[PDB]
Amino acid sequence: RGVLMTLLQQSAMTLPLWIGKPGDKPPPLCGAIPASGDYVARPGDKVAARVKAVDGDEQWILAEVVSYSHATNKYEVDDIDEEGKERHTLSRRRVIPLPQWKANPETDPEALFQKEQLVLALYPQTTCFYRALIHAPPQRPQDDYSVLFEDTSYADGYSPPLNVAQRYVVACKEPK
Amino acid sequence: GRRGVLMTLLQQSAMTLPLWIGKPGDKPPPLCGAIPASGDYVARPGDKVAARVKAVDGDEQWILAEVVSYSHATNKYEVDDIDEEGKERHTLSRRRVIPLPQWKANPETDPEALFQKEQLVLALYPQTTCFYRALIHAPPQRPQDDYSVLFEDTSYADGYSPPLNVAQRYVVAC
Amino acid sequence: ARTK
Amino acid sequence: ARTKQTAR
Repeated sequence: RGVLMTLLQQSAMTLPLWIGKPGDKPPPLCGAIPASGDYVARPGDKVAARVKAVDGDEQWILAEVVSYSHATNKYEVDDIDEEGKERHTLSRRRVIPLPQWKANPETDPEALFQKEQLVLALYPQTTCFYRALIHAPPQRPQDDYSVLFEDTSYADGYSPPLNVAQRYVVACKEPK
Repeated sequence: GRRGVLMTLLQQSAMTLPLWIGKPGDKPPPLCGAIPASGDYVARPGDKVAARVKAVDGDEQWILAEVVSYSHATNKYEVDDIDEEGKERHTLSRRRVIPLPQWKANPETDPEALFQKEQLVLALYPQTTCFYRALIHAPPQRPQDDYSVLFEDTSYADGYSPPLNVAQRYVVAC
Repeated sequence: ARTK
Repeated sequence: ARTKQTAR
């Protein structure tokens, strides 16, 4: 509850910075650097998972990988709330791996999303990802992105800037 | 360069400090937040510590360091400065080594594992890798939050700095 | 999941 | 190490 949000915030906090070495570029899944082309996430890894509800509604949620089957090219993932029937069998294109390192803005600004980029971002106090534009990338290792969520309750179509951690901003694989 | 390397290292270690998550009936362990080490505890290689070291010109500082070894023959640690410019591995008595906490205390579940307002502590000063005497000004309210502390500082007429933020990783008993 |  | 004396 409040417990879940504490865990999720800690997961964002404890995501390690990538400390390369001078002269080295950061790995896939550092910050905004995409996964390698045929990548399969490991059991226990955190992902954004696109869940199709029984009525057809599509929502990206925060989840944890349980398994992957070469037999079918599908994952099982568990909704991070771990409530009720938490498990979902999903195609690989419905899974985006979350970053496994924070990009350090001093050393690897190239591995951050930039102003005006369209992203999926976890909405504060929720476990769901939604379309957003980057308002500001972080400038300190500890800092969040600032993003503008699409939000039709505003005449201009966007939220004010809201903070979302690096762990919880990924490439936008959702149509409007 | 070195300044950024240091500041980054400090953030890494502050942010990656695991939160203590007990269940009902569990108490926070030694080295959770403010809970002291057990009597006759010996820190392990790789553990972060505050280490009281004397320079060649006599200046004593509590520095951020990492344990390399402990000899039960002599009851001495070896510790390395976390700064590459500190090129001397120091041999230190136990009284010159204070283990840093190994868990953050959650103020929402285990507030007794936080330092109290106006307690005297050693705290890492901003832009440095060293620890100095300070009073707790405010404990963290949520797990992500720093302590606020007032450093002893003779450059102020009342003898104290304004409130400065220090992560749980870097506040230990004095 | 917890939605907006 | 980086000291306060150096920082200030």
